[PDB]
Amino acid sequence: EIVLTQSPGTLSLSPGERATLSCRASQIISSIYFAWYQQKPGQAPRLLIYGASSRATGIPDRFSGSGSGTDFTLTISRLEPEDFAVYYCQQYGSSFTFGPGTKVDI
Amino acid sequence: IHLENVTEEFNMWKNNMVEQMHEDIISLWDQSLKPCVKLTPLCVTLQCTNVTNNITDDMRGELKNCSFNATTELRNKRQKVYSLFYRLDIVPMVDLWTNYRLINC
Amino acid sequence: NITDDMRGELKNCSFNATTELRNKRQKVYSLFYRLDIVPMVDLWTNYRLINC
Amino acid sequence: NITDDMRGELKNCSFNATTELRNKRQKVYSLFYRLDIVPMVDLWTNYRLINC
Amino acid sequence: EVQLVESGGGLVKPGGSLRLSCTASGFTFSNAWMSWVRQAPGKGLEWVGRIKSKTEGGTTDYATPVKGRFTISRDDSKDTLFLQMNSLKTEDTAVYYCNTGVETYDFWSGYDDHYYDYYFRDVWGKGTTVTV
Ligand SMILES: *[C@@H]1O[C@H](CO[C@@H]2O[C@H](CO)[C@@H](O[C@@H]3O[C@H](CO[C@H]4O[C@H](CO[C@H]5O[C@H](CO)[C@@H](O)[C@H](O)[C@@H]5O)[C@@H](O)[C@H](O[C@H]5O[C@H](CO)[C@@H](O)[C@H](O)[C@@H]5O)[C@@H]4O)[C@@H](O)[C@H](O[C@H]4O[C@H](CO)[C@@H](O)[C@H](O)[C@@H]4O)[C@@H]3O)[C@H](O)[C@H]2NC(C)=O)[C@@H](O)[C@H](O)[C@H]1NC(C)=O
Ligand SMILES: *[C@@H]1O[C@H](CO)[C@@H](O[C@@H]2O[C@H](CO)[C@@H](O[C@@H]3O[C@H](CO)[C@@H](O)[C@H](O)[C@@H]3O)[C@H](O)[C@H]2NC(C)=O)[C@H](O)[C@H]1NC(C)=O
Ligand SMILES: *[C@@H]1O[C@H](CO)[C@@H](O[C@@H]2O[C@H](CO)[C@@H](O)[C@H](O)[C@H]2NC(C)=O)[C@H](O)[C@H]1NC(C)=O
Ligand SMILES: *[C@@H]1O[C@H](CO)[C@@H](O[C@@H]2O[C@H](CO)[C@@H](O)[C@H](O)[C@H]2NC(C)=O)[C@H](O)[C@H]1NC(C)=O
Ligand SMILES: *[C@@H]1O[C@H](CO)[C@@H](O)[C@H](O)[C@H]1NC(C)=O
Ligand SMILES: *[C@@H]1O[C@H](CO)[C@@H](O)[C@H](O)[C@H]1NC(C)=O
Ligand SMILES: *[C@@H]1O[C@H](CO)[C@@H](O)[C@H](O)[C@H]1NC(C)=O
Ligand SMILES: *[C@@H]1O[C@H](CO)[C@@H](O)[C@H](O)[C@H]1NC(C)=O
Ligand SMILES: *[C@@H]1O[C@H](CO)[C@@H](O)[C@H](O)[C@H]1NC(C)=O
Ligand SMILES: *[C@@H]1O[C@H](CO)[C@@H](O)[C@H](O)[C@H]1NC(C)=O
Repeated sequence: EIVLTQSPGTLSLSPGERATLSCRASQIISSIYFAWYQQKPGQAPRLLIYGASSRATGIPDRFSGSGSGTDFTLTISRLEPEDFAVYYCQQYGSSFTFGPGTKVDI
Repeated sequence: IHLENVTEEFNMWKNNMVEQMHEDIISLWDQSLKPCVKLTPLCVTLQCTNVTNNITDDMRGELKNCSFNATTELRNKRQKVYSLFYRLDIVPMVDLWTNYRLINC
Repeated sequence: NITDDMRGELKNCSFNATTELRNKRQKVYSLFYRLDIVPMVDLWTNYRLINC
Repeated sequence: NITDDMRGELKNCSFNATTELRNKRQKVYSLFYRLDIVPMVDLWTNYRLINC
Repeated sequence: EVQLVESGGGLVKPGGSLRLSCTASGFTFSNAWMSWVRQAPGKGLEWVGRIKSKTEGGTTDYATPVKGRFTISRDDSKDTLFLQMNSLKTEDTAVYYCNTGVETYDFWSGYDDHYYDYYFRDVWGKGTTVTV
């Protein structure tokens, strides 16, 4: 299967700061198959960024990101209360697996 | 001309004057529309809601306030238009981001 | 199951067709005879209809 | 090289034209006589053809 | 208002069967591909599988660890998606969710595909359970 890991496991940033998250695929899966979700605890996950680029419908413009082979990144230009959630990256490399979940905290 | 002593047999329903009248009226009707605007740019999905007015029970609902994106003079421009439609002129389909389309598209 | 005589004679093509509404498109998957299509602009799988 | 009598008579206009295919586009430019175009939406470079 | 109305979950034991399902609300499913993802308490998100519409041909894709005992099917006509479970393991307790992507292209003109407003909606259900 496809294994994704995340770093740092927990982020500790104040609202207003740039809460950048990173993750890694063990497999080299093209960025076209990359997605990054935000899961508020108790809720279904919500896609932020797909194709390691394009923004999903509804999603605020504070969100952006990029990546290539195994190296992927998520940018929150300014952290807001709405972002204190667990984030997951996913790779659609014929098995759409996800990382363990990265917590954004203060 | 009165024809004082002429008796003749008539038979409506077998009278071919009827068929000619039928064909000429229809033909003229069609000819009158030849130079008129063809509303093909308007076969788009609509977003229909209710009318913001005092509507009596006999009118409930009978009218809808529909918005749509119309083409305009330039091909690289588009415009927002809304208008009122009778319920009988629209069909409750589409079921996407929007509600209803025009009956004959 | 294609006999030797028919290899390369038929192609299974997928195109975006217009629909009843001006603002919508659909995805149609049809068979064509090879003689009715032409490959184009150095793209391995990209074809257009012969007389466009 | 434009003589005085011709200053302002010709313009070099670029636009996006359709092609033989519904999903392919091309950049085209051409020269127009000033009398055939009209300025629009308060932009120095934005013109359209007189009869649209 | 694309909604997935999820139901049929409950308390089951491995020595049994369970079918979870989602029904379309607002927007239909015959024109959409759907999948299931599960999250055991304390765990991250695990993809179970994905089934395509009967259009491309009801083709399925499954994660290795759930094959055989977890299968996926569609009705399409009644807009209902199903996750069919039989002979489950003690490892299978999780909240299962259905989800779908909606790719909608608003074309400006019926003559030129150059001009459109494209929107991508990621839609998830509420989550129901499979237990041990
Ligand atoms: C007829 O029309 C066809 C329309 O199909 C569309 O094709 C365009 C490209 O032409 C795609 O646009 C590009 O998408 C890129 C990212 O999309 C990726 O992720 C999608 C996520 O969906 C997944 O997650 C869902 C849950 O979250 C899940 O439910 C779902 O099942 C899935 O797992 C994928 O769907 C998507 O795959 C599709 O696109 C691929 C190409 O990218 C195709 O190879 C593939 O077959 C699929 O069609 C993909 O993995 C995005 O990164 C691109 O952005 C680029 O352009 C942006 C500006 O537009 C720019 O800002 C970016 O930087 C970048 O340059 C782009 O948006 C549409 O998503 C795709 N729609 C569908 C159906 O998904 C067309 O494919 C076909 O060729 C046409 N036919 C003919 C003959 O002309
Ligand atoms: C005509 O064209 C315009 C512009 O393309 C369409 O505008 C769209 O209006 C819808 C409904 O308000 C917008 O949906 C909203 O999207 C936001 C996120 O973007 C979401 O948070 C809201 O809940 C809602 O879903 C849509 O984004 C908007 N598009 C743009 C780019 O402005 C309009 O619908 C079209 N009209 C018809 C009848 O087709
Ligand atoms: C139909 O809907 C339009 C909006 O799409 C309504 O128009 C607006 O009306 C408010 C007052 O209530 C004005 O302040 C806005 O400026 C108007 N907008 C536009 C674009 O004109 C319209 O009144 C509705 N009509 C009916 C009969 O319900
Ligand atoms: C022909 O189309 C291109 C796009 O393919 C136009 O270029 C874009 O113009 C907008 C502003 O209207 C910019 O925001 C985009 O970043 C440009 N994109 C690219 C790829 O350059 C171009 O202007 C059009 N030609 C004419 C004459 O209007
Ligand atoms: C609708 O009826 C109420 C009385 O019930 C009246 O006060 C209001 O002005 C009316 N609105 C319109 C648009 O006529
Ligand atoms: C719109 O009108 C219909 C028909 O009269 C009615 O059933 C519906 O509840 C009305 N909706 C709103 C928001 O007024
Ligand atoms: C297609 O050909 C293969 C041999 O290459 C054969 O085994 C298979 O049964 C054939 N399928 C059909 C539908 O005839
Ligand atoms: C498809 O047909 C071409 C001839 O037009 C041939 O060269 C190619 O090898 C064929 N590919 C397959 C998978 O049969
Ligand atoms: C164009 O005009 C300039 C003067 O502005 C002149 O020097 C130049 O030689 C002219 N070009 C040609 C080809 O004669
Ligand atoms: C274009 O030519 C006119 C007429 O000579 C002149 O007034 C104008 O400043 C010129 N503009 C540019 C950008 O050269």
